Amino acid sequence: QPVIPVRNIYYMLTYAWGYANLEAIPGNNLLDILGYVLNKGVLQLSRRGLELDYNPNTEIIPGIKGRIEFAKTIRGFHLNHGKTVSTFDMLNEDTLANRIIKSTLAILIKHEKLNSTIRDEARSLYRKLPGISTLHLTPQHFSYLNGGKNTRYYKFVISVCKFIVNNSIPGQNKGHYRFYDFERNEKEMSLLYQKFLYEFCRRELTSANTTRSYLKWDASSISDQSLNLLPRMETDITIRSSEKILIVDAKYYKSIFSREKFHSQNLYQLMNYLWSLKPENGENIGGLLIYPHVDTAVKHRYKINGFDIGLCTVNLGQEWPCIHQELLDIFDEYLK
Amino acid sequence: YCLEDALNDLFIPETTIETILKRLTIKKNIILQGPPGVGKTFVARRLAYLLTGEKAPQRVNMVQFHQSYSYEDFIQGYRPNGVGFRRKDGIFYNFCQQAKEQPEKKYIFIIDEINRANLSKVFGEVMMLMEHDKRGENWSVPLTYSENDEERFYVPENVYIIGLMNTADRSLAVVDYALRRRFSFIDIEPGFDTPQFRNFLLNKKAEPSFVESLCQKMNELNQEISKEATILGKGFRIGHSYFCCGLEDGTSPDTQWLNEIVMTDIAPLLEEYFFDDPYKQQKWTNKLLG
Amino acid sequence: YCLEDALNDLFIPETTIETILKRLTIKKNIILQGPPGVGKTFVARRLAYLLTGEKAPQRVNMVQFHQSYSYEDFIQGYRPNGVGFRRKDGIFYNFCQQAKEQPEKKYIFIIDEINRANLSKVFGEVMMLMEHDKRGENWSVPLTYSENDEERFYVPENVYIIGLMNTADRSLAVVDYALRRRFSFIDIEPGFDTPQFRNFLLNKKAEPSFVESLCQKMNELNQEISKEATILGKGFRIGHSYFCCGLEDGTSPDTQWLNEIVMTDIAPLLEEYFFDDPYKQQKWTNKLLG
Amino acid sequence: YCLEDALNDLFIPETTIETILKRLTIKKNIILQGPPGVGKTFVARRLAYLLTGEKAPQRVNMVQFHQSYSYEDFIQGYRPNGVGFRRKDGIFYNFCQQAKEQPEKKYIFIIDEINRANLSKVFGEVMMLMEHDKRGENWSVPLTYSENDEERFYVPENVYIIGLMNTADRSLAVVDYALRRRFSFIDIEPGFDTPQFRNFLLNKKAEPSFVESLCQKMNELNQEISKEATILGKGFRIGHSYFCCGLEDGTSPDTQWLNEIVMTDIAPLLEEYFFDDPYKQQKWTNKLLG
Amino acid sequence: LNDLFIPETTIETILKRLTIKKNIILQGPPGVGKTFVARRLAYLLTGEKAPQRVNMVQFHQSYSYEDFIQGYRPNGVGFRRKDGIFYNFCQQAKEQPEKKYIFIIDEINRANLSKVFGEVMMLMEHDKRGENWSVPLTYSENDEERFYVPENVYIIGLMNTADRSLAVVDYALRRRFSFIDIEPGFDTPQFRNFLLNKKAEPSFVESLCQKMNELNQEISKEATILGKGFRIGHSYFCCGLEDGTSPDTQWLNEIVMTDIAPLLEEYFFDDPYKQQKWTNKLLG
Amino acid sequence: ALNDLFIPETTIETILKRLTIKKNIILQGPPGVGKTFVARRLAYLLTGEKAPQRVNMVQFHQSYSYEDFIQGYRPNGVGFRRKDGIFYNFCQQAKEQPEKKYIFIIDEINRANLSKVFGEVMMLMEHDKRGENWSVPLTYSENDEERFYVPENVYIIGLMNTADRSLAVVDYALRRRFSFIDIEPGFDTPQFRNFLLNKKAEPSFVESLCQKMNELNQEISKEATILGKGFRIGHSYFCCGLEDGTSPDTQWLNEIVMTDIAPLLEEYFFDDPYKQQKWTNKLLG
Ligand SMILES: Nc1nc2c(ncn2[C@@H]2O[C@H](COP(=O)(O)OP(=O)(O)NP(=O)(O)O)[C@@H](O)[C@H]2O)c(=O)[nH]1
Ligand SMILES: Nc1nc2c(ncn2[C@@H]2O[C@H](COP(=O)(O)OP(=O)(O)NP(=O)(O)O)[C@@H](O)[C@H]2O)c(=O)[nH]1
Ligand SMILES: Nc1nc2c(ncn2[C@@H]2O[C@H](COP(=O)(O)OP(=O)(O)NP(=O)(O)O)[C@@H](O)[C@H]2O)c(=O)[nH]1
Ligand SMILES: Nc1nc2c(ncn2[C@@H]2O[C@H](COP(=O)(O)OP(=O)(O)O)[C@@H](O)[C@H]2O)c(=O)[nH]1
Ligand SMILES: Nc1nc2c(ncn2[C@@H]2O[C@H](COP(=O)(O)OP(=O)(O)O)[C@@H](O)[C@H]2O)c(=O)[nH]1
Ligand SMILES: [Mg+2]
Ligand SMILES: [Mg+2]
Ligand SMILES: [Mg+2]
Repeated sequence: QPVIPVRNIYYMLTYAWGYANLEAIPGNNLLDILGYVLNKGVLQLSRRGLELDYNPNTEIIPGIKGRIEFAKTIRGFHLNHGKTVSTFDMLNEDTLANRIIKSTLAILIKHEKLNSTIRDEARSLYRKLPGISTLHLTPQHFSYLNGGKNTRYYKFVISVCKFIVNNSIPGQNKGHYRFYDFERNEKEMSLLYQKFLYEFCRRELTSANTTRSYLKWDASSISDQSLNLLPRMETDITIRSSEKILIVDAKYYKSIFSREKFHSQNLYQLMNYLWSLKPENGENIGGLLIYPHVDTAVKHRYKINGFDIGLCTVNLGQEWPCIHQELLDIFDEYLK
Repeated sequence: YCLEDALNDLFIPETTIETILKRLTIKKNIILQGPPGVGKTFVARRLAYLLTGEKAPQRVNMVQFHQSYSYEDFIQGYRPNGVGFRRKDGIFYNFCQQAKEQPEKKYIFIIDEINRANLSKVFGEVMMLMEHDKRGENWSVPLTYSENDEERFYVPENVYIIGLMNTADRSLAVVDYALRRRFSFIDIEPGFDTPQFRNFLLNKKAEPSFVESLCQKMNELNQEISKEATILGKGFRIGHSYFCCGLEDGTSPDTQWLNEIVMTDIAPLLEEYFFDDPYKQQKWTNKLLG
Repeated sequence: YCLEDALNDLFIPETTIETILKRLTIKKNIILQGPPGVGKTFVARRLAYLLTGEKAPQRVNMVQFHQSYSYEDFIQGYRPNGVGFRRKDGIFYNFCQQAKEQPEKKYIFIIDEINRANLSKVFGEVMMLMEHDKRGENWSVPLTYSENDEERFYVPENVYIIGLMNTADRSLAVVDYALRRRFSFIDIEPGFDTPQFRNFLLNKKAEPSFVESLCQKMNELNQEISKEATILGKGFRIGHSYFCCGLEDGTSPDTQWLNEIVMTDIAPLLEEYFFDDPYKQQKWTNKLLG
Repeated sequence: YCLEDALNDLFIPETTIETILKRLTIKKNIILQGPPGVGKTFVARRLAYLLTGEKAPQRVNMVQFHQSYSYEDFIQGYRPNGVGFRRKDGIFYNFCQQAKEQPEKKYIFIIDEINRANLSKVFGEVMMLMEHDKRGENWSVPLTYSENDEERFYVPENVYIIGLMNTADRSLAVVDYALRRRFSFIDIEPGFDTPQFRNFLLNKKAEPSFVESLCQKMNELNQEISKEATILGKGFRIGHSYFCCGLEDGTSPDTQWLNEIVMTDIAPLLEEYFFDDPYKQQKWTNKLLG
Repeated sequence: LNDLFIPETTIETILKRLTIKKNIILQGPPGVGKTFVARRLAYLLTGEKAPQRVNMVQFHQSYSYEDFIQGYRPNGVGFRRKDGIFYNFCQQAKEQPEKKYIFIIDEINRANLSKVFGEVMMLMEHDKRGENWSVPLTYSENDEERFYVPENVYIIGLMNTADRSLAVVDYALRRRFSFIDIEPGFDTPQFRNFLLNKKAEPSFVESLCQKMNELNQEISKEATILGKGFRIGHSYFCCGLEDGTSPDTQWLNEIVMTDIAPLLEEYFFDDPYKQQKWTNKLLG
Repeated sequence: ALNDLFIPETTIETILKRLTIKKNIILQGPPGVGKTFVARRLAYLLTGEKAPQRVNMVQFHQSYSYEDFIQGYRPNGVGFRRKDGIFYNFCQQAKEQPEKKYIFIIDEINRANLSKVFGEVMMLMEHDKRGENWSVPLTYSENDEERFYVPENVYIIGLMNTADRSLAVVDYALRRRFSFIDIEPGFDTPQFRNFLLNKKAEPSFVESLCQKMNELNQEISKEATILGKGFRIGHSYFCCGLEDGTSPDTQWLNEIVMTDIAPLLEEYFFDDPYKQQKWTNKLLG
């Protein structure tokens, strides 16, 4: 049952979310890492100042505040008991974004398997935010916040809040929670990998242009021009440069972690992407298969059907900088 | 009044201007969405004289929505008189009555920064009636504060409405999809690429190299801005209004003037825009000066 | 009032209008639930004349709800005089009284944008009377502002209530509890894949292949939106009324006419819908242009 | 009034002041952004008399914004005279009427802590009007509470607006970028390493070594603060006012005097700026004293 | 200056700081006599025990600018503009310039201090006091009528340091206020001398300070969560012994379970064992 | 007023003991079980007289207020006049006849906010704190001496609808005082059948109908966390509509299936129509 050290995933999640010292914490497991980011992350915000959104308030008060609503006043006859219905803007920190932080912290404490200090420190924070009201979180709450009015820093911790709630399962007790075994499932780990690269390549490969490209089948059918039944095909990433184009397909498989047979079923998808894609520039066409391995990294090249294709691996579990060096080394070879 | 008079100084292409009148005359309600500094307020007063065909202010009405506008303000509301309250006809209701005095001559109501206010609250009854199809006596409706004696308020056919919603504040964006169908949305570009922008500068004592250098750098920046959508979307890209004004005295444009702009206005804007790494700020700031 | 004049132009199947008339005679409190641009407001005006069988305005009344709408205006309330407060019989109260005179003749009350105001705040006490079973003088009640208990108000059985609600907003996930029990919902499809919508297009000098190509796209696109539930439900999908408009001139349908519609209405709407995935906007917009 | 009267006691360089007066005559709206304790309030009354050139306080109005401030108070709104409510022309409206009487003489409005109040809500109609090229009767606008479209309010050309906004709080920032365009943003620094600040200290019988040592100390500290722009930008850095006042008695600035103020004021500040690091607090606190 | 349990140096520091700066915040945990110092201190600064000059108020989250300075509120006939206390209070000192009038604000941390003060957040500074810096208020009908802080007025702020709110931090207000910490003062003889002048046992007093200080040191151990601001005050011991009940361990045992244990629970929340330890440690 | 009630006899008897003790019951349950009907008849039973006047019924909504309920100041032609409410006036009648039992019916009580409506009186309406001793001056009372006291004769019945998904948590103030009572749909009961047997329904149609609804109601109750038990359909639809002497048969049944039951299934099953059609089919097929 071999897996990646948990700390390294957080780095990939960071690029996945598109935006610190982790050596200090002694808990290798993820929630210890993830909570310490948040627990420190909240405190980092408070230094600068949390978001305060003017919420208009229409209420019945004994006097003039802001703009009086003449209609609701006369209709309810509130003048007679010395009151008016007036609209004014109380400034609160009770916004959806901040409510989510507080509700997330409640979930974090309730998790049964967690560092005690992490749980101790967070309980302070929950008390330190009296005005904010607890909420029962759903993805629909996060859906409303896709507008992204908030600052760039807020979006990072909220992304963490999205990860925690979805990857939280009740355990021994009804109240308490237990963390999901994220590493074991390939699909979510794989979907992380594909998104990890797409945002990563934009950062480092300033030389090349990095875009996801939709592809269209060359087919025509007398039955339907739509071709809906045909598989929808959208590249994982395309990283185009003037001298050479390159398509990459990346996936996480358990079989490859064992140093035997090889799982390369994804390759079957790849040629059709090369085929359906036709470049106006006509500089070259290349493909790449990249997978995660634990122990070591090996690079091969192939000349299959007039295409220059590479199968390669990365030794996750080594260290983040050499991994960062290794990736830049990787794309340097093929992007030429 | 005619198109040649208005379009002398505008930096927007003719293409959109025809697109506006094509969409306007069929649909009668439109929205121009763009970042600040692209002449949204500037074009709007000029357009009104085109459709009327004459430079008349009476057939035009101009307002701004300030996140405190109310149905009492726009249409029908109750105001204190000296001792007791009275019912007051709002401004739009006041405008339509004049507008239906003559169907022949077109009447325009212009709302700057319309996106702010909760439009469902302001319009109320009017949200349905504004549509081109649902106009005239056929779709007459009685209002909330109308008298018990049946008296009905209908949008005249001659009326055309224009709104000017900036695209920077994301929160203040129209999410009333029922309302967003009533209006037609016209994207407006920054206006750098056009020669009509450039000729204005060359006419005002500008070097074509310095001019062509200026647009080259802005277009690079707006692409970097346009690339992101997480925080800074396509709409955030910088307008041309900063460069337009302040040269009337005879101050010719040069790197001194551009450097004053970059340090004073845009560079504060950039650090607020990015607020992640100064190096990206230091990069683009030096690029403009170079 | 012949059905042939009424129902020929309509795009909706004759199947659904029949069911609409069935439940409406039965329960008399009905809601048409669909996205904007499917003719919800359009059908409702015609249906009233169908049931009455004649074109009479008096027997049919129309209103649009909004946040300012209240019990005091709808039913009964006090309006200030120069100083004094005088009670005023409201619309719904006034409308029924006309219906009280003629119990045999069917009377219709049309309420657009009903979700915007809470029914309890406006109707209030009348939600007991409004229900189909609890109608008639047997269930008469004295009103909140009635001077004495002797004066009473009962919904005569003849009135039927129609409510037009749009499933385009996030708030409507929590549908008001009052609507579900007392009104009978009917869903209105966008209705692109219909002969009459096509037959309308073909009659206006349109190529069938260009028309049928369009129908595949709209049916295809709405499927993509309807598949989602988190952000955009089935109720958010596009209506059929962007395409109806703009043909009064006689201008034939073509990609030119279509391109104006997509760019000026449907493209920025998609930007709001698929904000997270800009490329998805490009994916569909280019598809629609083809 | 005269220029040299101000510059005697002013720590800011003249170059920034020249930049200030050049922009302000052009743009007519500005915002001064820096940490607290650098004389934003100090300069603002001084600068006004420079721009007018005459020491007239009647023409200057100075206000401090806050959360409970609105368009009703600022511009126009309905307020109680007594038994009967009246429309109360706000402070800014009254100020503009005074300036209209004397177009030649410049009239200045100074807003302290502008960043707090919801400026979009407060200014509203003014948000468009304030622009330097849109002032005058041509752009006169009817207000929310105006009886008719004919009653319209326009900013005079003479008016100059000055904004004071601290950069210590990132929660409260003028993120409304359209509003950001109207104001020309002028950064201000603490200005420790200046002659005029030191000459004031030396005038108060101070050691030149202690003075030059003092300036060197903070300059390093501010640069350390500016480094961690993610955590603390330049806007958070220490102002000079802690050191300025408190010597009115004639007390000479010995090291003991510095040791008293650091312990009482700057010491807890560093604890908050560095909540996580106790050692870093000890480092810089001890560094100044030793 | 006799029954006060805080050092003469701190009050000597305060009086010079207050006289110079004119605004101060006395911040410390509950039960350290913040109120009694300020009430005593104002009488010192005036020099006479005159209560009309001194007015005290206790802020709370719902307090507003409407209440403090100006506001529209109803008379019998209708609504009017009602001058809040501080406007009324400053007029009182404005009537009599010579004497020193004092205003005390308790539970200051809870409210949005910016919101209530508003206009005076600039004016309160010692240099900008006078007609020259006067400003028209929010609700002032005309610009001509203005409000200015008088020079004689002095403000004292009493702040609970055990309930920090990570909601709004204002470092500009911190410029207005000169912050002075207050220690509980168990070590001070003046607290002990009061009790030894109440027929306490010498060992009983000395062992008590050892007991409480060890608890106080533990609270200040983890600076992020808790600090000197959280640690225990002394004032619980002052009251309840003037009836005539001389000190004894039984008397302390009442206070520990009666008063301190919820505080311990609040501080050492979800850690009963630490409560049992530190609760029981004191009793022995 | 006790001749044919579809509810079992035990519950209606249990309530009578409960009501005479607690005096404040809440009847939960799905819509269409005659919550008003069972409550309305029970009111006559507790009195023992089929008299409407002693009984009063009002429907609460969120905008229902203290002013309507108890005391308000509505304007007359010239000036404002205090106007007695329903409950205030209601008690004045009951005070006349303490020997008799007076009953107040409150529909949709959870929907409205109880506190804003009742105000001061929420303390008194509890069974213990009743009588002249607990009399208090009202909020609008010009004179302190005039007071309002809840007499013992008054009994309060509340109807609350379980069906709504929007409902999340019951009001605290409600729970402390009232005794919640759950009414099952009782679709499978003799008295419901015997009424249907009196009408022209053969035993197979009865057994067919009773069997099918039990299976469907069981499905809704089965997914307890997903859907409350109170979502299960009631029986009132089958009661009404047969007063004309129409024979109940499968031909008649299919109308009610599509008209009333189908939208309710559509509302309850908002996710999968494929699941809905499976259950609609069994009712008829
Ligand atoms: N001469 C000239 N000036 C232009 C042109 N376009 C914009 N401007 C100038 O840019 C400035 C602002 O234009 P404006 O209409 O107010 O832009 P806006 O979108 O309404 N501003 P905002 O979004 O902030 O409300 C004015 O000086 C305007 O005349 C143009 O084409 N020619
Ligand atoms: N000729 C014709 N026009 C139709 C048909 N259906 C809709 N329309 C047109 O679509 C336009 C708007 O219809 P409408 O009823 O207002 O849609 P709505 O549901 O009320 N819109 P909303 O939900 O936003 O309020 C009108 O021109 C209407 O006549 C149709 O079947 N035939
Ligand atoms: N003597 C003298 N004092 C100065 C000078 N500059 C600033 N100060 C002093 O610093 C203090 C604050 O001035 P102020 O404008 O209010 O600073 P601020 O940045 O606006 N503070 P805040 O933002 O918190 O309101 C006063 O003591 C002021 O006199 C100066 O050049 N000379
Ligand atoms: N004699 C004397 N009494 C004190 C001292 N400190 C507090 N007290 C008394 O303790 C009681 C409560 O003080 P209080 O103001 O409520 O505590 P705090 O506000 O939290 O500081 C009052 O009787 C105070 O005078 C002190 O130092 N000396
Ligand atoms: N005879 C009889 N009628 C019933 C029975 N249950 C319900 N009804 C009738 O069903 C109809 C609706 O009752 P009700 O539940 O109050 O309607 P709701 O408001 O929709 O819940 C009324 O005519 C009731 O009297 C019953 O058990 N026996
Ligand atoms: Mg503008
Ligand atoms: Mg409609
Ligand atoms: Mg200042």
